[PDB]
Parts: sequence; C-alpha cells; structure tokens
Amino acid sequence: KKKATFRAITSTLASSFKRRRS
Amino acid sequence: QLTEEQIAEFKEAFSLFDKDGDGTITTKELGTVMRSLGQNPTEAELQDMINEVDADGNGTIDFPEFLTMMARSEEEIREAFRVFDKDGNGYISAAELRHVMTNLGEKLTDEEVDEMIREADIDGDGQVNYEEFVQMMT
Ligand SMILES: [Ca+2]
Ligand SMILES: [Ca+2]
Ligand SMILES: [Ca+2]
Ligand SMILES: [Ca+2]
Repeated sequence: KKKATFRAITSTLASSFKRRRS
Repeated sequence: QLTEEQIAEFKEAFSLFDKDGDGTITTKELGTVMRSLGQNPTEAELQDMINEVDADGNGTIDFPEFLTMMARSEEEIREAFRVFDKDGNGYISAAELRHVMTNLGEKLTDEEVDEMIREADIDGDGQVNYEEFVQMMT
C-alpha cells in the first residue's frame, strides 16, 4: 500500500479528537 | 492532486471502515473501527463524526463522501501517532503498523507494510518518527 491507508486511519482519529464532548 | 492509484487506495481504505461491504459506513461501523484503535466515542460523538463527512445528510458515509473528506493541530496528530507507536519509543516500526492493520481486519504481507513505512520514512532509518508522521498528514 502507501500513504492513503495510513492517512485515512490518521484522519479518522483526528476526527475523534476534534469532535469530543465535555 | 489525485491519481487513479490513490483513488484505488482510498477505495480499499474505505473497505476497512465498511465492514459489511454494503457501500456505506454507519455509526456502528465507525464505532467498531474506533474501538479497534483504542478509542471510545459515545453514540452522539459517532453521529457527530458521521454528520461532518455526510454531504447528503442520509445518515451514512458513502465512498464519494469518504473520498471528498480525504481530499484535504499539535494534539490530534500526537494523539494519532501514539495509536501506532504502541511501545511509546517515538518510532513507528513495521511491526507496530502490522499490528494496527490487523486490528482493523486487514491481513497484509510483510511487503505491503514495509512500503507503507517506506513511503512515510524520510531519513531512511526504516521507521516513522513523529516529525515524519506530521509531514505525512500535512
Ligand atoms: Ca456498511
Ligand atoms: Ca451520505
Ligand atoms: Ca515504537
Ligand atoms: Ca524514519
């Protein structure tokens, strides 16, 4: 593979953290 | 920009999230993925994550929505780096990445993994440090 898979997992993690509550 | 090889790669990445191969990613599928990477979003957080990438508002993410998201701070990247750097030593190894990919339901040859590492690696030591990880994202 390459960066696309790596980036996809990384971007979804980012989402988690950018979207948390209290 | 964006090659047919990259669209291909994002299409298989989408399949890591779309567990049942029905062509959409649900909140339930996202939750499964997130817990496999050591996180614990609530039901309402997962819906938030979906609703941000859900362009048509239908409640699920399809590949065009996923691809769009992928077309495109300190703490989120550090937090993500720590997901992969399982032993905390500051370097992502091929075996750590292997382990992450296997948790996502993906059995990869030792060669595929090494290419992922190789593509992220900048100094040529065979591992991915934090600065290399930051660059991969940006
Ligand atoms: Ca699905
Ligand atoms: Ca949608
Ligand atoms: Ca490590
Ligand atoms: Ca390196």
